[PDB]
Amino acid sequence: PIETVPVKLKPGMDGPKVKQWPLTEEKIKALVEICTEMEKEGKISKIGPENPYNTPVFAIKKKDSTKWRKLVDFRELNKRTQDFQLGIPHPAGLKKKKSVTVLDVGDAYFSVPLDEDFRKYTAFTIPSINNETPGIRYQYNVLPQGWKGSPAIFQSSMTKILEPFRKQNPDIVIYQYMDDLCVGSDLEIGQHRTKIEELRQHLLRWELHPDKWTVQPIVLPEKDSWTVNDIQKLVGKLNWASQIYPGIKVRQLCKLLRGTKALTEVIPLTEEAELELAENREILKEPVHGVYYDPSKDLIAEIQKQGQGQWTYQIYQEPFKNLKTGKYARMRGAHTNDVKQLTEAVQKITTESIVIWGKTPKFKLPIQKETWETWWTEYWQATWIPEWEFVNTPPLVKLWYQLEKEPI
Amino acid sequence: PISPIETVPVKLKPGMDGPQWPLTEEKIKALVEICTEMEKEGKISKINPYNTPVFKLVDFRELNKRTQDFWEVQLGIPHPAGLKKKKSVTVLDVGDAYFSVPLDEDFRKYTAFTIPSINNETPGIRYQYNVLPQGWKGSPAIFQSSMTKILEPFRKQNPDIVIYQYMDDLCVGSDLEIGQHRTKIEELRQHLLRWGLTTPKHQKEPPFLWMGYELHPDKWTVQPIVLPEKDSWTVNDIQKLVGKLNWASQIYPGIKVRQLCKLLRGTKALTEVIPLTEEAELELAENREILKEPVHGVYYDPSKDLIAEIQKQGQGQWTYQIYQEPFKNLKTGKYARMRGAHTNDVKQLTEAVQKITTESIVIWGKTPKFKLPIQKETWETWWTEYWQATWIPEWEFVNTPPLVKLWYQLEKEPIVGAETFYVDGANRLGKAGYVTNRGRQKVVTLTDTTNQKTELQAIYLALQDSGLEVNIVTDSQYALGIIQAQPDQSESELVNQIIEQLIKKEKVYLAWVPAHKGIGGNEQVD
Repeated sequence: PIETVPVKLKPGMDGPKVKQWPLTEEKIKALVEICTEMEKEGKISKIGPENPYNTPVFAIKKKDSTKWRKLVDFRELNKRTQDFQLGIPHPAGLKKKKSVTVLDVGDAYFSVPLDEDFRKYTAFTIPSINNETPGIRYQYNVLPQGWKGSPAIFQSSMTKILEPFRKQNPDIVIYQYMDDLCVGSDLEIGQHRTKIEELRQHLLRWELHPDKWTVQPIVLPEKDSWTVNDIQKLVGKLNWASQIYPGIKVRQLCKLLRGTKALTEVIPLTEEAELELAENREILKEPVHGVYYDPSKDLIAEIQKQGQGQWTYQIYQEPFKNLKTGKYARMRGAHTNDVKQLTEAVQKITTESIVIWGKTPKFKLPIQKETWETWWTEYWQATWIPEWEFVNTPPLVKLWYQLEKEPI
Repeated sequence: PISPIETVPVKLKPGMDGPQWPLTEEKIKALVEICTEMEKEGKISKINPYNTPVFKLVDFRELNKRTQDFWEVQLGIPHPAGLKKKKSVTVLDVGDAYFSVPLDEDFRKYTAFTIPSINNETPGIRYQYNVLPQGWKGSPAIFQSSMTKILEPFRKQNPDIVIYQYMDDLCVGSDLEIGQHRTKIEELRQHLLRWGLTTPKHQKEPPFLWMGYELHPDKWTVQPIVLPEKDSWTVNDIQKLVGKLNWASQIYPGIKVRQLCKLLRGTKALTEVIPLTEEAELELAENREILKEPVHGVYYDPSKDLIAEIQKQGQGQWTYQIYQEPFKNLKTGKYARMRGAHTNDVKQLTEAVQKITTESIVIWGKTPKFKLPIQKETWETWWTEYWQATWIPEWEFVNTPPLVKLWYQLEKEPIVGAETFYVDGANRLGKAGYVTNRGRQKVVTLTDTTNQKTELQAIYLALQDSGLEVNIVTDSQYALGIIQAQPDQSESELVNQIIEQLIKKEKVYLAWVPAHKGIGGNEQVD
């Protein structure tokens, strides 16, 4: 119980009162077990009905988490917490690094008290199956993991804790987003992992490859003989691409299409169209010019389902002006689980959204809210949780980005 | 009467202030007598600028407006099938116990009210409560929480004794033997009495009234709610009838209300008397037979897992039944569906599963293993290709038709040899037709349409006038997606039309190209 800074909410705003979604028994178990300890360890303490706030609570199983980890959804709260200055700046370098490693340090926060006047808002509730009893509701006396105010207040101490290593190795970058720590260096496999360990040591005592993430290009089909359909489809994508590259020309082709021919019908290419493609192929070899990140604007991340386990995504702030584009292939075993793949993707994207810009993008998910809400947590493995909205993939956005590095 | 329980702090709504009708000499006398009593029992206290109108009844309507908000009392009710069969199950009615819980001294002030005098402008008698006031906002909310603590120890003391809280109710089950169980209820009552929580003289008994449900010992039956038979049916009446009728369709699979609903068409007032049609008299009668019949169910036995099997009562009409032992159902239900703007059965099958899955998780904290009307290839063929993230937990295919399947499947590539129809339609009336590669051609003038309809009809006709295999190229992105989503039911008749026709073919390849562009064929219709 050192001292607490008097944090408050953004003017006018009020504490979250979010529904506690339905939970599996086991999860409940874990939670309850978990929560009792923390209770007796003074971290948290039961509250009454006089506390009308609430935040969702789930339970997850990270990599080695063969036991359940408690996870809270302070997103709503986070949104209502007065901004902060003591907030960590973005070292535009870790992106350029050879390899990165993420570290869960939320634990750190428990050792720091939370203003007695704010605690009411951290209210969360453990529900009982079939409503046998009301839920078990607590509060936080310390800095809760998953809350923004935390890494902010525990900033002064995070520096102190790190400089002896930071100051030590300045050829390695350490970035802290929320509960996490992104650690990057160019040292080879063993030489990195070992240093990490040293770092783990330092902390107890108290992987990524951002280089290989190539924002993929678009590649047009290239058969030796062309059909009416073949053109038509091609032309369609090009006519679309024009929204990114206006130089894309589809005239010398739309010619090859006049007359009411069987789609199956074969058509020979004019040397102009022959060039027109050539010219379009070249325009497509590079990302549209004039794309710069605007930290003042929100980062949007859209995802399309290309099927057969494939998924494409584009992070952008202003439409057609992509900061990055990518494909993602389902994880081993995840076969029969669309939801898993998506939840996996999402993470792997918010991953880079952080490395690169040090902030989470708002997602546009091709899935039904009900479906997603029923199962994501079942495969979520992060301390953070981005923002989302569900959508209806336009058939063309999908057809185009399907054309990316649909490899060789 | 009174309790030694840690009162809870109550504040007024953010920056607000605390809140008498003239009465009969008779209503005064009566109300004064009541209060002197209510006073002595140690409940109220003579005394303050506030006042609430006493009618005995007290109108806190205003107080409550000015009272803070509490944690949501949770209007989510435990469902019989979620009860774990128990050797014994006593049920205590706690109810009046809230008048036993102390009120946050500070707050008490607001509760103030007045008792009229005959000679008005003569001090009537003023009071205020010292414990949770029936009618007050936080009462329920608070009393619960209190109880919860008062049990807590005890619930740990004896683990095999299972308790359920619910308003003025306290269902207590256990696997203890009769007298053995008996005595435990005895200790609980005391524990509660050791705090001011007094319990009955009129002890409740075994067949239980779970609003609608009849909770028996190790099973539950449905207390058949009857159909007010008469020969003078008001509107109100035929509605209320459909109300109970629908409630029924759930645990009684077979109830139908199509023709009873029809009776509602055009109605001009609630009191209107609508003569039932012949089909009305029949349906409404064949429904009196079902309802007579009683239905029993079992309870959750964690020892054996959960299983849910579903079926299609009609397009987008689903019936499910959850059970641990075959024919020994835990619960059953029906999902009459929306008839969305543009759906399909497999998708729909999916949403059925999804709710079940959630419903279960509440009731049991676990999700059921699924038995379903679909070939695994069908599922497979569909979900791996649909544009949307979709999923069904663990399941098995049950072959008890009608089976849900893919009414049709557009081709992946153009059909060779099959005919090709370049279609197009188009002002705030219109036209739409086609021109195949092999000569054929049409067009049609439409009176009263919109761009959409036309386009569609375009494609519609294209399908009318073609063989079992057709190649159709169009430029309506809207039409495209809709169809490319291969839906087997919609809001649009026209769309419905197309689906009909689509099904009709042996092979259909839809192609789409950008409009206005010089795209040949496309520029002819244009």
